[PDB]
Amino acid sequence: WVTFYWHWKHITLWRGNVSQFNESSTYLMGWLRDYLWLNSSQLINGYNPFGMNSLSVWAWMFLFGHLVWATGF
Amino acid sequence: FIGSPTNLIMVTSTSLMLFAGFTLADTLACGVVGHIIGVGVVLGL
Amino acid sequence: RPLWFASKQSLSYLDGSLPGDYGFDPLGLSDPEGTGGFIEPRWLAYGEVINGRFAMLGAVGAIAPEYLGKVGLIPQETALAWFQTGVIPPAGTYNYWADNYTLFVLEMALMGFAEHRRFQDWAKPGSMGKQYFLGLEKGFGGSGNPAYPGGPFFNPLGFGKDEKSLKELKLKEVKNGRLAMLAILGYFIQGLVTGVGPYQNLLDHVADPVNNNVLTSL
Amino acid sequence: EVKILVDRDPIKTSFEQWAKPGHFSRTIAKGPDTTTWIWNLHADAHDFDSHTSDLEEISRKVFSAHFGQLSIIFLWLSGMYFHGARFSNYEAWLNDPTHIKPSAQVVWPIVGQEILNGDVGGGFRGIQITSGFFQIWRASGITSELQLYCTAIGALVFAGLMLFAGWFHYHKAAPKLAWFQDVESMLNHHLAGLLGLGSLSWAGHQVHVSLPINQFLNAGVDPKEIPLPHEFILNRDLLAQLYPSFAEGATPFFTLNWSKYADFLTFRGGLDPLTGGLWLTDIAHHHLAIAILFLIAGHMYRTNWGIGHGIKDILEAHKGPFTGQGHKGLYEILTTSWHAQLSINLAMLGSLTIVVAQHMYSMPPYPYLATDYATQLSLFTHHMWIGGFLIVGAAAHAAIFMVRDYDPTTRYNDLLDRVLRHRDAIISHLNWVCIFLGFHSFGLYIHNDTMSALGRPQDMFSDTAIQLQPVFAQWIQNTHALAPGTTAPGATASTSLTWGGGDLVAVGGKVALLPIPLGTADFLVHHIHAFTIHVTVLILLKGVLFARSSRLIPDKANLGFRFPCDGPGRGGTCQVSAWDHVFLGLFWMYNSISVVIFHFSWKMQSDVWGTINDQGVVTHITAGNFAQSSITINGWLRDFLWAQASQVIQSYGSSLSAYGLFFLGAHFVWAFSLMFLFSGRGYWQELIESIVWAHNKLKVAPATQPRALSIVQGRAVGVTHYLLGGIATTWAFFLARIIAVG
Amino acid sequence: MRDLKTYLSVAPVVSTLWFGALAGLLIEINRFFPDALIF
Amino acid sequence: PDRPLWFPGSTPPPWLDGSLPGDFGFDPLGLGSDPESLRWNVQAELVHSRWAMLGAAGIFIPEFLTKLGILNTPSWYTAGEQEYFTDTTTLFIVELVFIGWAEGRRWADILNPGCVNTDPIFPNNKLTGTDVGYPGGLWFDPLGWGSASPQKLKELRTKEIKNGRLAMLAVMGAWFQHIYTGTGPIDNLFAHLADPGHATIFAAFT
Ligand code: CLA
Ligand code: CLA
Ligand code: CLA
Ligand SMILES: CC1=C(/C=C/C(C)=C/C=C/C(C)=C/C=C/C=C(C)/C=C/C=C(C)/C=C/C2=C(C)CCCC2(C)C)C(C)(C)CCC1
Ligand code: SF4
Repeated sequence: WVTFYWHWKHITLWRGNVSQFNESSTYLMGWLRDYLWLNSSQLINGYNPFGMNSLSVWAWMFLFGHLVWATGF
Repeated sequence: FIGSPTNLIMVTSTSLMLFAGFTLADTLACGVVGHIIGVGVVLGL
Repeated sequence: RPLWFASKQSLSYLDGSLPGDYGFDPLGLSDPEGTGGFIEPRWLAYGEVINGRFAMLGAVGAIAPEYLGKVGLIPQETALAWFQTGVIPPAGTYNYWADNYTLFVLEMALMGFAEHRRFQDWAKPGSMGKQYFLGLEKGFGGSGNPAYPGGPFFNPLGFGKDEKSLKELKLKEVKNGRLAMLAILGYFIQGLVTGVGPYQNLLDHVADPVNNNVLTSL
Repeated sequence: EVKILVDRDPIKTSFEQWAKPGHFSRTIAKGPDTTTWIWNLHADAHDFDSHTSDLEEISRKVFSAHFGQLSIIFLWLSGMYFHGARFSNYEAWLNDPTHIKPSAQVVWPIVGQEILNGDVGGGFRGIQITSGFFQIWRASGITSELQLYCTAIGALVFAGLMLFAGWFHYHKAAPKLAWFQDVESMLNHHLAGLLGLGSLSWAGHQVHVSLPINQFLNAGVDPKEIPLPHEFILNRDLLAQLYPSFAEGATPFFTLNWSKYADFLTFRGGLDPLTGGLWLTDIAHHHLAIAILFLIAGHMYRTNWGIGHGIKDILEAHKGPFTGQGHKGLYEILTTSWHAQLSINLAMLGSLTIVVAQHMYSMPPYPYLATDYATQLSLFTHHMWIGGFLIVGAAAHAAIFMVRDYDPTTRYNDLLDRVLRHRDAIISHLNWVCIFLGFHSFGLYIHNDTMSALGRPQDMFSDTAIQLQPVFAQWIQNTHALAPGTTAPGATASTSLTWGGGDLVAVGGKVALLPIPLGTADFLVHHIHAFTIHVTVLILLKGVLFARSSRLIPDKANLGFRFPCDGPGRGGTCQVSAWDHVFLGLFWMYNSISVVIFHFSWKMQSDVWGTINDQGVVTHITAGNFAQSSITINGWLRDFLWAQASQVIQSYGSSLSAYGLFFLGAHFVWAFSLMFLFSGRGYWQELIESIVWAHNKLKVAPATQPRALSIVQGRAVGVTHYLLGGIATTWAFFLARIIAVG
Repeated sequence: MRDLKTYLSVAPVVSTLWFGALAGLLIEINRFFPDALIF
Repeated sequence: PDRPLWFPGSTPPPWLDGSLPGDFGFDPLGLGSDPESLRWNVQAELVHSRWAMLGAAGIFIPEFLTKLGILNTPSWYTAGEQEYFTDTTTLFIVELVFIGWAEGRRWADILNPGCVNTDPIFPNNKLTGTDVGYPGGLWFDPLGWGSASPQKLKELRTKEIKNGRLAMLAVMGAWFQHIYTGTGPIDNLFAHLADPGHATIFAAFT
């Protein structure tokens, strides 16, 4: 929660629209859609059926984390 | 209707089935089976 | 006694004690083993008697207007088929003194008393004589036999005074009842296949037996 | 001598037992000392075996219980028809099925929930339904709300009758054990009377009511202007105008001139081009034939007359060199144990619901169903879930038989014994095949992800690299497509458009069905399915086969069916009970069904569904990305989940907002289960000790001592909230997605 | 009858009736005094 | 112990001896099986009976005179929705305090037979009622007909309770009839007398 908070508030700061955070953080659909769902666009596109870029590492690591987590389950 | 291929096939089927080879259940059974074989043959031809 | 489609099971409990006993029960409905609810020998006997009496009334009632109308003793407006009287409105209606549903309420109103009391003689034979009822409870005392109450109301002509006559009349009653029940069933299916009255079916059969037949009319 | 056997007034009807909670159990009836009591009261409520040893009383209880269930279902149907009549847009929908969304629920205007009443069309505001009742009602020939009302009244009456039947057959006239045990008669009556007369009489409604009214609707005539159903029975002239066969009445039937009836009894196959559903003539013929089959099938078993087979004879006749005595002894088992029966019937009914899902997607039986994507997706997913659950239940009750009813000293069977004597081989082999399957299915996905990430798409398993073609399935497709010409001459078209060859059926600009291509991606997902199913089977079967004993716990049977463990000894023996195997098997069933419904959703949205332009240009909902995207986990993560969750996550402020709320709520419940699944009751008990102290300090400590949930209940609550959460999540996702982009 | 009353006084029934009454109350209040954010 | 029953041939419930006015052994749901419940239900049936008799007279007597040239009072069904010298709510408040007082003292009487027989202002005046549901005194029994032999009391109270049942059914009938037909009860009576064959309930529902 604390790192989510810090990161979202700061990303909205650096992007130049703190109103994004100010309006969307008041409800959990806002955190899910405007923080999590949005900021993964480039991440999940590290590699795709068309090609790959320098973010493929982080996509692969993203999935790696999901997998390890579930094995934990 | 009497004398038609379907009629002959049916009556002969029921007859042959009833002949084999006795209670009411037996006559009902043999009758139904004779009718089934009869319809099968008739439509099969 | 003569038997009619009997079996070991059937003959084990059917001993010619009931009128019309030909040992016919190929399914064993009257088997005294494991009885309850409405599957019980006594109740099934009573039920046969009632369905039989009512079917005796109905087998005549369904054919009389059609006959008397085909003769001329009654007007043609009331010479309707049994299904055209308003019993089945999309098949025919007739305008009586009252509405069909109103007449139905009246019917259920009278039949309600006549039947509820009759049942109360089955559940408690001694009743229907103790409770006041315009002094009619005296003739509604029953007789120990639910199906055959008798008395001044139901048997004013003093029939069945002796045993050999009573059992004979019971036998005749049961036979006539069964014939009438098959007659009603016949009315239903014949009417359902021909589209005309049963007496018209009879006339058409008498006229041309070979051509007017079940094998012909589909 | 098969006959009606009944005891008169076995149990007096009184509210006395209502005022005594837990009356059925001598332990629970005494009252609560701790809170645990409460939970127990509900856990053992329907465990009639733990109530009595008498098979008869149990049988009666289950019979009346069934009557209660049927009553509930009739009340449910009553509700659906009534809501279809009073709170719906059904008539409007009849007027324009292709551009009106089916709705039969409206909400009251408080706290803003009024927004849920959306624009479904027909000048109506409400919740869009995805149950598919409208297409059923149209198929049945219903045109007015009045008929729906009448059907509702009928269903309510039937609910009353079923309830009364329950009370009657428990309290007044309760059948004897011999009656329930008449399995030859029960089978005969259920084959001939239930299914046979059922589909026969239904074929009656179809031929006399469905066919004509639907012919009119398809012709285009206004529903109100269409003749009432009874008229087609009264006036045969109308049917004769529609189908001239009726001019000859039932004569061609008895004279065996059945060819004359080819007007309304056809064998075309495929789908009706102006409705996207199977031909109703084909359906009527289908039900007629089925009726005949079941009717003759119901005359197989011997009852009160010489003719007929004996079940025990057929069973005792089948015995080989490998199996010894064979199926001898099984009749006695299956005529004295409810749990064995429940196992078999659950397995088969579940499997049936699954085949129903598949067959209903690939052969749309209702008019204007195939183009109602929401309804199709919903039906498939729903019936798939029901199926999986029923199957897991089959495992549960198989194991329950194995613990409570199995007795080789009185009711021995050779097959079961031989199974038990090599259970180690069975389970070890299943284990191996599961590891192999897992590697050679999921490992392909990870392989692809890695190659794709490393910039080596030419090293992937795909249609454009290392190909893994479903040759066998493709061959079956081709064979089934060429069948109408060769091995099924009387058939005009194929049984389904989905086969490898054929045209394309579209309705109202939407694609109803088309040939479904199978490539490497499909090979992959199918092997995933095989894998997950095999694992689920591994868990459950291991659970039932070692329910009685193992090398670890030689006397496990004495511990019962449901128990937490046998202590931390032997290294630790948690989850050794068959119940715990049902518990794990549930998670794996969830897994399998989840990936199955994802498979269906993506495949349908990608290669089948979509709009069709003039001249034949088809634009799919996700533009055929499946073949290239579903070959990596990242593809599912991004192109399926991430991409399609859009509709659910931005559904706020609209009529679909309830799906967003349920999305979040389901995620929450799912996470909430993890607290129960990951923890243990010792911690909770000590915490409860402290809290209890706090309550004592203020003189508010309850007499019923607050207790932490049992280990088993912790597991049950865990898996229940896990399933509810996950499934409801996919529910909201699916519905919002398909309703918005459909 | 006393037994039926005892049953009606059991925990789940009591809870259904109590929370039913409460639900009704809160609903009607929120219908008459809607959109309340203050007081 | 020996009395005519609602259902001839049936055994009356144990709690219905026949010592109660209007006892015909009718309680198929056993709503009066408990003594206190039976007693409270007796009082409730009393007040229901009397209010419904007053009501039945109050809607049938004026409506019958309204049909003639005697009166011109509006329909009983719409007599409430009209305006009076003051708002209906004020009338309702006064009704609540007055009837609240009366019903208060009567409630105290039901829960404690003796405590409410004396006048709080003037202790000279008292009520001579022996059993509850029958207050007596000068106010409620000025003709002294309330105190007599147990036979006459049985008979009179039986008449009271029966006319009460008939009245309850009559008022309910009036309500439902005005809901269905949309006219007065007398209009319905005359319509039915004119044509009992068709002018019934099925003259609108079918
Ligand atoms: C209507 C009058 C009536 C009365 C007074 C009784 C009284 C009795 N019944 Mg009987 N019975 C009746 C009607 C009645 N029954 C009906 C209509 C049926 C068919 C269902 C039965 C079938 C039946 C069986 C099989 C058994 C009894 C038993 C009993 C005895 C104990 C049951 C008990 O106390 O738990 C009272 C139970 C409840 C108060 C719960 C009701 C559960 C409902 C019906 C299930 C549906 C709820 C549904 C899921 C809603 C959930 C919504 C949501 C919250 C999820 C008691 C003497 C038991 C017995 O005799 O044991 C020796 C027994 O085994 N009855
Ligand atoms: C064919 C239908 C069927 C029937 C008649 C039975 C009957 C039985 N089962 Mg079986 N079973 C079935 C299918 C069936 N089962 C299925 C489909 C599964 C897979 C899930 C199982 C898995 C299973 C297990 C693991 C166990 C049983 C047990 C039992 C016995 C006790 C049941 C009981 O008293 O619980 C009382 C009923 C409840 C407590 C109902 C609550 C269940 C959850 C909480 C409801 C789920 C929430 C709902 C979906 C939505 C909630 C909305 C809202 C309220 C929040 C009883 C003989 C138990 C036994 O001991 O057998 C001897 C047992 O341990 N069953
Ligand atoms: C998503 C996390 C996850 C993973 C990876 C697994 C994996 C497995 N579970 Mg499952 N399980 C899980 C979640 C998971 N589970 C959860 C949440 C539960 C609670 C319900 C369970 C409860 C459960 C039960 C009841 C059972 C299993 C079983 C299994 C095994 C099935 C056989 C198989 O397919 O092996 C193949 C292995 C895989 C598919 C994993 C990935 C393999 C990778 C890609 C290979 C990597 C190559 C190489 C090794 C890399 C080394 C690098 C290193 C040297 C640096 C498999 C190891 C079953 C079993 O043991 O049957 C044999 C079994 O009965 N699990
Ligand atoms: C010897 C003698 C005689 C004779 C006898 C006879 C000749 C008998 C016969 C009998 C018979 C001759 C019987 C028959 C029967 C039949 C039946 C009973 C049938 C049935 C059928 C069915 C059931 C059908 C079914 C079906 C359908 C409906 C459709 C689909 C297909 C099928 C086919 C499946 C006399 C008596 C004179 C005298 C003594 C001596
Ligand atoms: S279940 Fe809890 S108690 Fe039983 S063994 Fe595993 S840990 Fe120890």
